[PDB]
Amino acid sequence: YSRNRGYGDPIRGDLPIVPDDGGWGALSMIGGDASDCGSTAVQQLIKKY
Amino acid sequence: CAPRPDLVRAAMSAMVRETGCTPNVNIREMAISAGVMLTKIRANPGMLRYGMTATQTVIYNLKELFAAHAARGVVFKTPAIHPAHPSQWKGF
Amino acid sequence: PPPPAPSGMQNAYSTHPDAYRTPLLADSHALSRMPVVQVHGPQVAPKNSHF
Amino acid sequence: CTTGAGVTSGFIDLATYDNLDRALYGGKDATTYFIKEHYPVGWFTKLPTMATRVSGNPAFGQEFSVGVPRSGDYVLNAWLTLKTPEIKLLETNRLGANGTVRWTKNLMHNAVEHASLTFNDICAQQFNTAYLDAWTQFNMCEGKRIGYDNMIGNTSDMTNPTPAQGQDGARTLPSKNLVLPLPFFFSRDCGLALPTVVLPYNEIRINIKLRSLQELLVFQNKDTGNVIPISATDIAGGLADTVEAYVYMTVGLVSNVERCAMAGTVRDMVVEQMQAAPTHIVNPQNTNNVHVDMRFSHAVKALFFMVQNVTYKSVGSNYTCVTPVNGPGNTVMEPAMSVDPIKSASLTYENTTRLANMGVEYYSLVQPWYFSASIPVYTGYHMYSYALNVGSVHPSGSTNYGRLTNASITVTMSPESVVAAAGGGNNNSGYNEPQRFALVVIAVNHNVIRIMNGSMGFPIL
Amino acid sequence: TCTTGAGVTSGFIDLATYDNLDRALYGGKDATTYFIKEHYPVGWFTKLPTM
Amino acid sequence: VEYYSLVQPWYFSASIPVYTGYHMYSYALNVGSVHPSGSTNYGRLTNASIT
Amino acid sequence: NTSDMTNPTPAQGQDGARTLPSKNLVLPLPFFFSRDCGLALPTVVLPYNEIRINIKLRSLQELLVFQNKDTGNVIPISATDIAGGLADTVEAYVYMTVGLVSN
Amino acid sequence: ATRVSGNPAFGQEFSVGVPRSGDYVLNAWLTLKTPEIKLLETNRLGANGTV
Amino acid sequence: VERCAMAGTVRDMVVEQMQAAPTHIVNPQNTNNVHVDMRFSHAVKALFFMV
Amino acid sequence: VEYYSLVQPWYFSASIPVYTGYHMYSYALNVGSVHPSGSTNYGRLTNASIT
Amino acid sequence: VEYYSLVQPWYFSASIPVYTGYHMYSYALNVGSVHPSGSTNYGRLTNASIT
Repeated sequence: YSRNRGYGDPIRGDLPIVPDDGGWGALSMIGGDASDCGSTAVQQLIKKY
Repeated sequence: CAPRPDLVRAAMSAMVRETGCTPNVNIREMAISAGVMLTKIRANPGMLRYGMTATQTVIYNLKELFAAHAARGVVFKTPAIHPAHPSQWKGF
Repeated sequence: PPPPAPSGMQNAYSTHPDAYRTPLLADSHALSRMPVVQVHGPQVAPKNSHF
Repeated sequence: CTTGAGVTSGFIDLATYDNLDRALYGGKDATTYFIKEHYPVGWFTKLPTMATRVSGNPAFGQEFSVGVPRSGDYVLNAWLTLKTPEIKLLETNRLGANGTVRWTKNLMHNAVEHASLTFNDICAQQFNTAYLDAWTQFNMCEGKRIGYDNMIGNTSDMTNPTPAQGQDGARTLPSKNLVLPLPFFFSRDCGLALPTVVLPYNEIRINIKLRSLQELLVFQNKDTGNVIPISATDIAGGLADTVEAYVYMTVGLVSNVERCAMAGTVRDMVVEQMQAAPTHIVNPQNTNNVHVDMRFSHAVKALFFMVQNVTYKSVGSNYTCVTPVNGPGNTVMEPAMSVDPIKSASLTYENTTRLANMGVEYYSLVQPWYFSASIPVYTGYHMYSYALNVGSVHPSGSTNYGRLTNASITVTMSPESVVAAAGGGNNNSGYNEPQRFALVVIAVNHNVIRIMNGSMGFPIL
Repeated sequence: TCTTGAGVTSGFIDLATYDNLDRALYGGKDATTYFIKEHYPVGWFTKLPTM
Repeated sequence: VEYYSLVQPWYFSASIPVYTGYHMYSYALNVGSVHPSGSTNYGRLTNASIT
Repeated sequence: NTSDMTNPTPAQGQDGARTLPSKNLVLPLPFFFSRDCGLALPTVVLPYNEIRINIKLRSLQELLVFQNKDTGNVIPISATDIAGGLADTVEAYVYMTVGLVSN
Repeated sequence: ATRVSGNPAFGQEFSVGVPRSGDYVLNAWLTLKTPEIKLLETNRLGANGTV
Repeated sequence: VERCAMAGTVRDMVVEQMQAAPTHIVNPQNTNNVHVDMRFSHAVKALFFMV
Repeated sequence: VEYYSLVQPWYFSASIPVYTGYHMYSYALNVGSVHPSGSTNYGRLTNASIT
Repeated sequence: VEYYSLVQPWYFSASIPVYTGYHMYSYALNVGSVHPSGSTNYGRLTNASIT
């Protein structure tokens, strides 16, 4: 169901890392990836006013 | 959320290659689901199957879902008299 | 057919193509662990070269 | 003298090559070892499960039935566990001081008979003590013999006679649970299993009848070697008719895709059953040659015939001319004059001698050595097999008795049998009392079972 | 769950425990299955001892 | 002697002798197997000896 | 377990003064290449790798059992108990079977 | 087998490398010569003691 | 921002490891000179030997 | 022994042991430095012995 | 021992020892000759032993 083992930070989602096929799982709070609606827009509002 | 009828057609071919009935398996309201879960697969590594890409993992998941549904949907026809009656398992 | 070939590595292999087995033997040093076997030495500068 | 030095002689060995080696080895299409091909198998799992009760009550002398739960794809293994009671001989026994109590030899294969498996309401298989003994003595695999002699009894504790309390040996017989695997057609091989997922119309039932505890215990006279039936007042604590017993089965589960693929189809299954001829009373005093007709239906594969000493019902699984008697060290002793009562045997197909008057040692040793996985270690157990391999589930040479009109089998007695038939034996000789013999014949045949519309059946009936 | 007898549920859990190694070892279109034995007819013959 | 007595029968045979003696050296992987296995032909081999 | 090493030996002055004999013993090594003929190590195909086997032995203290004749108490053995002293070194060798195939 | 590290001794660990020059290796065993045990009359347990 | 920037990149690090040689039993009564052969793999940086 | 005991710790370490024993020989300028210094690899080297 | 004591000096030396001991084995026809003769190099020869 998931290559990874062990859940990460519940509030900070794990970074998407593509696994390697060669060789020689939970719904996070979504606090990264430029969350426009919340978190981020505070700085824009502050610097606008 | 773009529909992908090719994936469901490939699943159909894979099922009918060995065996498959799939009564309620219409391409509608299923191609869209396949496309949206493909979108979920994309931009989210760490849960794809080893040695096979996103589309192949999608068709494999569809394989599992269709096999489970077909296995669940099995019925037995009731004959006229009885299947275990000695008059059946004999010359007649 | 004549008697078998005489010893001295003429009888260590068969002429038939399906069974040749070249008498060479692989080394036991692997590839990861390669001994330095041979090194080079320089000429020693004379002690009284300051004269 | 660690002068080990050879790395080059392999080159000479490969150099040695001629026409014979070219014919045998070599070639572009020749397969090679050190390279094993891998092929995937089906995804499945298995686990033991309890067999749900449906009727009856576990007790000695009664019969009870157990249903097969319909919760898994395949049922392929069954065994029966039973907790033996406690035996404690008292000082008030009828035999007095000269009285010992011991469990009969082969406690399992006893306390059970007419073990049947029926689908829906029609019998499909049925076996009993003679078949169990012949099978376990003929096609037994080595290494598991000690384990089996621990599961079924004969563990040198149940069969060791125990004197009364007042005597030096006051040891009581321990109450330890035993287990008997039930040999059925699906248990014969992994390839044969019951498709319970495909068979909802049929109710699979296993019927087991327990032998009465009266003849299970052996009450022996230490000095004169006499046997009398046991009673409740003989042993301490009385006799408990009820007993605790369970039936366990192993159920396997397969993947959903496999069951979906195999649903809705007709399958032909080949199974092996047994037929037991009625017992015949044999009196060697009057006549020496005894001939009995054999009546069977399907393709018989093997014939197991033995002569069982039936003087006392307490002693079981005895096929010699002299009953076992007590010996030194509180152990069962085998009297010296004890040989197989059969001297020779022959088969006749309507006044046509297929098998001449062959020696008894033939059936004893030669036939098992060539067409079985083991040779019996006990006296008796005579067999004749029409097949190359009896234990193989795959069919082999056999003759159907449906078309073959009723044949006969004739046996000849022995001087030891005819002298043990009358009494006159001295103390602890076993044949002190007159002896009686009975002939038992067991046959193993093939059969075909078909699956149609979710219900099993016999296409040949 | 409901405990007090859970064999079938345990088997279901074991079946659901599927991973890449299990996919490599088992499964597949050409993968054979147990509990089913292919039958091939043999020749018709008989045997008997002979002096 | 224990090599021939035990190790070779343990690996390339279906049984081990239960009496002292009975030494054997086998070129083939399985002595009991009727199908041919690794062997050397002595026709194209000059006189060998055992010490 | 040859019914001779497992038989207790009393002291020199007692009835049983037999000495425990020295004989070579063999133990196969259960490995994946030794499990089946079809599974064999491709040494020619693997020139890069180095294949190693490590064996750890045990002190002779636990290999000898000292038992009281009557009360049956077990005590660790001492170097003075056995004549000649316990030998730390041992003659142990490892043998392997190899095969060759055609070109 | 080519011994390369340590020496065989009780209570110690020794390492052996797998010999090369053979196309396949498929069997390995370890032999060892047991010492000789001789109980002394001066043992701790005295007469009532066995080894 | 830091973690998002540094994610999805190839990282190379240098670390330290230990190799402990097999223990050796020394008896000064027999001889006072002891030879021990070392078998290490990577670039050794230091050696620590004690009795 | 005084060489390994005192001189090497004084020049190529961060402390000198205050207990008897503890002999060390360092191929690098600094034992405790994370950054690599001069060192040799025994994989490319043949058998090495310590007396 | 008498081989190394007498036969080898008799053939590949200019003298035979007159005292007990001094065993030899020479790879060359003439040891005393300064000109090169039969010889083998141990640098590229893997470890050898004498017993």
